[PDB]
Formats: sequence, structure tokens, C-alpha cells
Amino acid sequence: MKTQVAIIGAGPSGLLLGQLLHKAGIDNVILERQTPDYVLGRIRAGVLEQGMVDLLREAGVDRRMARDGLVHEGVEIAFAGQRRRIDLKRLSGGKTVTVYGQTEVTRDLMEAREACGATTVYQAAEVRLHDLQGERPYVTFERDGERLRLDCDYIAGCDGFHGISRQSIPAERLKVFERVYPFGWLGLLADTPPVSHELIYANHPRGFALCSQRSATRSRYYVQVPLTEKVEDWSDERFWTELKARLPAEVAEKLVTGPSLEKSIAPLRSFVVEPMQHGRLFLAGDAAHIVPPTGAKGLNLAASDVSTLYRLLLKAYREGRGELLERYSAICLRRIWKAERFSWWMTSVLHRFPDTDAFSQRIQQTELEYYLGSEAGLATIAENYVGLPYE
Amino acid sequence: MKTQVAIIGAGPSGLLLGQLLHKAGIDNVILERQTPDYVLGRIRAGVLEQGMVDLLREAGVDRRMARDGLVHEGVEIAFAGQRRRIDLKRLSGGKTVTVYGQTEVTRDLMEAREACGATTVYQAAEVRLHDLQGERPYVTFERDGERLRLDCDYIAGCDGFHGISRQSIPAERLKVFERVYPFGWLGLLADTPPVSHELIYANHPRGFALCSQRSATRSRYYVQVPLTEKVEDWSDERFWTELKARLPAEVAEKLVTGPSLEKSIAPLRSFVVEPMQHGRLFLAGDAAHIVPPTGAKGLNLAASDVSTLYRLLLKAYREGRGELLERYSAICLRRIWKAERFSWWMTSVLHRFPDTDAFSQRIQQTELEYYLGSEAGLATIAENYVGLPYE
Ligand SMILES: Cc1cc2nc3c(=O)[nH]c(=O)nc-3n(C[C@H](O)[C@H](O)[C@H](O)COP(=O)(O)OP(=O)(O)OC[C@H]3O[C@@H](n4cnc5c(N)ncnc54)[C@H](O)[C@@H]3O)c2cc1C
Ligand SMILES: Cc1cc2nc3c(=O)[nH]c(=O)nc-3n(C[C@H](O)[C@H](O)[C@H](O)COP(=O)(O)OP(=O)(O)OC[C@H]3O[C@@H](n4cnc5c(N)ncnc54)[C@H](O)[C@@H]3O)c2cc1C
Repeated sequence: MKTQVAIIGAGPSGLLLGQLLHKAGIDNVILERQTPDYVLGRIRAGVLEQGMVDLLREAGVDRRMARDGLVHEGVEIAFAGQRRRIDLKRLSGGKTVTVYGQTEVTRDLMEAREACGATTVYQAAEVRLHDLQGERPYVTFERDGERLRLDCDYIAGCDGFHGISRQSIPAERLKVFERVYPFGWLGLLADTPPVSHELIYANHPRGFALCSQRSATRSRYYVQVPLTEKVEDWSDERFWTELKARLPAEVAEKLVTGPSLEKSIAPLRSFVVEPMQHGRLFLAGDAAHIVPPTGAKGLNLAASDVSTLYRLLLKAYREGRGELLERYSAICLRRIWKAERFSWWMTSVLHRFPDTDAFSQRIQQTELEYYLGSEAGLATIAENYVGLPYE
Repeated sequence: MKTQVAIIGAGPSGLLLGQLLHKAGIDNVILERQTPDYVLGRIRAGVLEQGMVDLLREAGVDRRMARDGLVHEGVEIAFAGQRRRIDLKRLSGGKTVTVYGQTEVTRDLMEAREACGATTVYQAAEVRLHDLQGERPYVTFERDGERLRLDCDYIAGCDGFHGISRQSIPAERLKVFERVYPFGWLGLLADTPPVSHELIYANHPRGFALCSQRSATRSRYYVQVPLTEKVEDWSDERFWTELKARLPAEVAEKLVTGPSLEKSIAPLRSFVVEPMQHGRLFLAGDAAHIVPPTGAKGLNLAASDVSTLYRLLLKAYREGRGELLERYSAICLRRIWKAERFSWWMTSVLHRFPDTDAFSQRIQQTELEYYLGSEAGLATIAENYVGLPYE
């Protein structure tokens, strides 16, 4: 087969890029290693920034989101003793965030694509990338036990952390920046009404807790755990007691509990690769960078990479301005690094780190007290949380 | 002898407290271990916050400062590539900082005291504190080889880091929080015109540099150095070349050099003791807490402790409200911890730390880029630099 742009991975990144390109008249084929329900089984993200909200609208996939997503104008931080609200809307100059599940976003994009009849190959096994620096790169994959070749002009690597894209670039061409945190988040998806109309981030001596939601009758809760914990060790009951133990008493008392729909432990990491391209291959989303979940930025960054890639390819195709594609990595990395710093910061102030001396503990408290206390400090949080402008 | 308030240390803290109390009608005696010129030989501080400026006025010792100190409405940060100005005045809502040497402040206070004829004992050796928890505490000291006893109602420990005050409290009564940085600052006092009308903090790959001043024909420069360096190893020339190597080219080219008046290496440290009192003993300034020089806060914090102690003692003496003295430590520590966090932050973003991975380096850069870039971030710096409100 032959196409314009070949996309590796049928996650939100590949799907959204695919959608935007199709609608713009640029043919693209998506190659996914797994099945459509495997993809749809990932819970992940709950919070979208306005830019991603706008991109979905632009891909013409926002009906359901407009109906079903919840607009939030504030978030709360609870730290030893109190509960503080950050008014996002007023502090960011009128911006908000939207709660809409990653699974939901993914489902909407898969439907839109299916309708349009754009090509998607599920269970594409053994994807391999070839001739990245030539004029004519191609992708090989196996469909059954048949190896097919897809010819294209450009490859978008939208295959997440463990994809093949990043792996296909000469190791010597990339500079890696990684931070591994000594803790993960145990998440619990329950068909219970959320404890608050807004999110609650909690710094507690026993460790971080987060009260999030999916809808009015669907909640998502997380507690920080050591990397050595196995989820088979966390019954629903154990989860509920522990959560309750990390929250403000008035919050724990109002908490409606119930059986889990899903439970999983996610390890926290910081990761950036520079540059994010090679020849005719362009990395986007988790393939190029990972942020700890704390600042609700991963999917939001994939969206900014995708927005940048899409606009650059349009220009190349419709305007014959292929040279601007050289500017892809410079553009995305300005945004990445600022989102990674916010994410690191959020992570360092709300989590309980092992082997922390008295000083470092006290500074942790003071940062909270300072930032939650000053109009300037509050504003720093608010403008980062809502998302910084797209370039 | 007998007095009301005995003060240990004839540094800025003890002198200013002494001055404020004398003028208010509360007799006080100051006991200093060293001579008056030894004290006057310390260079130290260049930057005063408006609150300390106001306190000096209130002690009626501001003639010379009003004439000779320089009002600064901005500071600059130079980091890999650029030079950024923080407009303090506009970002803090109209506040500025004053450049007036610690030595100058000290000289003015010593003169004012001498004029007033309030008691000061220089070369008071072997000071010892007794009966802190009684109704009648006293101080013993040796004048020659004669041990005298001073009876008083209260003791103010204004004896700096190494004083006897802090040492006199049951170790078990205090909680210590300390951070030792792996670097010091080599300072150079030169009778040369400063390179800029405003301060320049520089983050350079070879390490931090600071361009400060004392007057229009008096400059103070510092470069970060390892703790193993001995100043005997830093000729003036060596200092000048190294400084020049850490600054923006346009700044290094305009630099007027000359022989040093003083050269000294100061190690950086973070230190707080909780509580800051015991019985009839009250700690103030460096006796209770140390901040790295980076945020220009040490002397400024001594001033806030002293302002708090003075107002509490007035109330106790003139209003018979001795109970409020219990609130001394609570009041001061709110301010200390916020100044210590700013000081730590400033220190972590401008200095070159050994064994720093690629990630941590990049985040260091991003913090600068973020904070120097956002109106909210700039404001956070500005309100902290000028000094947060006194409680
Ligand atoms: C606990 C948790 C909470 C989160 N919360 C949020 C939040 O609230 N807001 C937010 O912004 N972000 C959050 N994120 C981040 C967000 O979920 C991810 O950034 C997002 O999944 C990235 O999308 P992606 O399309 O780049 O990658 P992925 O979602 O990983 O999808 C990549 C696709 O490529 C496929 N693939 C992999 N290898 C190959 C191969 N060789 N060939 C073919 N296909 C392949 C995969 O099967 C997958 O379908 C969260 C993440 C976690 C873990
Ligand atoms: C390089 C450098 C730069 C600085 N820059 C600034 C700046 O720009 N702005 C700012 O705010 N701060 C800055 N500081 C901090 C500031 O200099 C100190 O915080 C200030 O000296 C504290 O005053 P103090 O009176 O508490 O103590 P000190 O100045 O230490 O004086 C204490 C006095 O007590 C005496 N003493 C000690 N032990 C005894 C004893 N047993 N008996 C009797 N007397 C005793 C000492 O001899 C001394 O005279 C800087 C410090 C350094 C090192």
C-alpha cells in the first residue's frame, strides 16, 4: 500500500493526528499493535486543558465531550491541617480545565475515524521503520504471518513509551533526560459519586491522595504507594481505609465507597528526548516524553505535539513548504520543558519522599504555605494548571 | 550591676534592639566578646529591605543611610545566554530595596548608642547565662580577670551563629533544621565603580557570580567556589579573570578592576531552631537562624526578630502585658520559614551543584526560563526579594 503519512499507534495521539489530517485531505494510515478493545481498556487521563478541548472541536469530534465532560473552575490542595482552593478561572484570566476520560476521548476518535473510512490496521505486529533519511521511507508489519510494506512520505511515531519509533532512531542521535520517582500511584475506578465537585490533591504524612472523577456517578481515586506494592495486595477495603486515612476528616466522612471497576499501579517518571525527529520520522506524545501524572499534562502535551505536527504537515502538503518541518522539535520542546517543570514541582510538593531530612520536610510545607498563600504564587499554579499558550 | 534587658552581642541585632529599647525607656546593657573595630571589620550585608530601613528610622539612626544608601528598583539575573531584569518596584506594588553596607549600619548604631550613653561592655569574655526559667536570670562575664554578675529581667541572645545563647538552652528543648551547601562564596571588596547601576546575579556553567556594590566608587563581587578553596589561593588577578569568565561579554568588557580592600570565603548554610526562646532568654538574628546569602535575607530577618522582640517587651514593660512574650517564637518563625524557602530557592536556581544529572540541570534552566518569563513568576520573585510584610 502507499499513503502520505503513516501513523504508528492508535492511541489518542495517533487517532487525533489521524483525524486532523484526514479532514485536511492528507491520507494517513494508522498501524496499531493491539486490538481496539485493549486500547479502550486503558483508564488513564481525566483532565484536559482548553487547547486539547479546542483541538477535538477542530477534528470535529466534540459532540459527546461538549455534552458529557465537566467544566472545572477550581482545584483544591489539602496539606497538613487545611483545605485550600485555587480559583483557576480567575487566577488564569478566565481559563478552565475539562474532566473527560481518556477512554471516552479515544472511543470518540475511533468512531469518527471508522465513520470516515480512513485506514486503520489493528493487530499490526512486528512494525519496523525503514529508510528514515531517504525521500521514500516505508513501514513493514505483519498481518497474520504476512509481511506487508507501507510506502509513505512521513512517519508519525505515536506509539507511546514503549513504541518502536523512538527505538528506530540512531541512539547516538538522541539525548535522554529521565527522572524515576521512588513511588507509584494506586488508582481506583468506582461507580460511586465523587466526594467533591472539584478535584482534591492531598499531601498527608502517610503519602499523597487524589480525589478525581469521571462523571457525577463515576469516581477516580489514587493513593501514593511504594514501587514494591503489588495491586493483588490492595483489596477494595484496604484502598478505602487508606484513602480515608489521608484526607481531611470532613472529606473522609462524606466519602461514598464501593467496589472497584479497575485498580492499577502506575509508576511515576519524567522523560524527554532531544531532538524529537529523525529524517522523515516525527515523535509525538508519550513516544517522545513522559510526565508524572501529578500536573495532568501527558495527554495534554501529546495534543500540543500533534497540533504542531499537523499544522507543519498541512503547510508542507498544501503550501509546498516542507522546510518548516525542521522546526518541529524546537517548537514542541519549549512547551515540553515548561510542562515537565510544572509536573516535577507539583510532584515534589504533594508527595512523601523516603529519606527526607527535617529541613527538606519543612521547606516542602513552606512551599505549600507560600504558594497557596500569595496571589502571585496562586497565579503560578493556575496558569500552569490550565495550560500555557500553544506556540 | 542590674539592668532590665541584657543583650549578648554588639552586632546589628543587639545594637538595633538596644537602640529601640533605650529610646523607649527600657534600660539595657550590651555585652560583646570582641572589640569595636573587630566588629566593624566584618563586610557582610549590602542589601536592606524597606522594613529594616523603617526600623533604622524608628531607632532614629537613618540620617547617613538616607544620604548615602542607594535605592534600587530592579535586579538582574543572567542565565546561559541572556540578561533579565526584574522590575521590583512595579512587580512588588511599589517596594524597593536599599544598598547600604552592614559595616555602615553597624557604625551608625554604635555612634548613636555611644552618644546616648547606654551601657556597652566590649571584650566581655566568658559570658555565661544563669537561671533562665526563674524570675531573676543573670549573666556572668569576665572584664579583665574579674567576674562580674549582671542581674536583669530578660536576656536577648543576639550573638550570632556561634554565640553562647543558643548553647545555653537545654539541647532537648530545641529542634534543629540545617542544610549545608557544598560551596561557598569568595567575595571581593574593591574601590572601583560597579559594573551596573543594579545588582547582577549570574548562573554560569562555571558557577555563580554576583555583581553588587557599596557605593558609586565601591563594589562587591562574589564567585561561587568549592569548600576546599583557601583564599590565599585567590590573587586579585585570578578573581578578576574568573569573574569575567562567568559574566555576559558586554558586562565583562565594561568591568573596572582593581586591588581588593577585602577578600573572604563564606560557606552557605540553612539553619533554623525551634522554638527561639527559653524562659527569660530570647534568640534573635543569626543566633536563631542562618540563610544562604543568595536572597539577601539574614540581616533583614534579624531586623524582623528584633522588631518583634522590641514591641513585645514594650508591651510587657509599659503595659504590664508580660504574657505576650510567649508568642515571640510563633511570630518570628512564620517569617523565618518563608525567608528560608525563598533563600533556598534562589540558591538552587543560580548555583552549579556537583553531581547533578542532565534532567536536574534542564529543570534548573526551565525554572529560570519560567520564572523570568511569566508575569506571575516575576511577581513571586519580586515580592519575596523586597521582603514580605511584617506580622
Ligand atoms: C495514571 C495516569 C493518569 C494520567 N492522567 C492524566 C490526566 O489527567 N491528564 C493528562 O493530560 N494526562 C494524564 N496521563 C497521561 C496520558 O494518559 C498519556 O500521556 C497518553 O496516553 C499519551 O497518549 P499517546 O497516544 O502518546 O500514547 P498511548 O496512550 O501509550 O498510546 C500509544 C499507542 O501505540 C501503540 N503501540 C505501542 N507500540 C507499538 C508498536 N510497536 N506498533 C504499533 N503500535 C504500538 C499502543 O498499543 C498504544 O495503543 C495519565 C497517565 C497515567 C498513567
Ligand atoms: C557574605 C555574606 C553576605 C551577606 N549579605 C547579606 C545581605 O546583603 N542582606 C542581608 O540581609 N543579609 C546578608 N547577610 C547576613 C547578615 O550579615 C547577618 O545575618 C547579620 O550579621 C546577623 O547579625 P547578628 O547581629 O544576628 O549577628 P552577627 O553579625 O554575627 O553579630 C553577633 C555579635 O555577637 C558577638 N558574640 C558572639 N559570641 C559571643 C559571646 N559568647 N559573647 C558575646 N558576644 C558574642 C559577635 O562577636 C558579634 O559581634 C550576609 C552574610 C554574609 C556572610
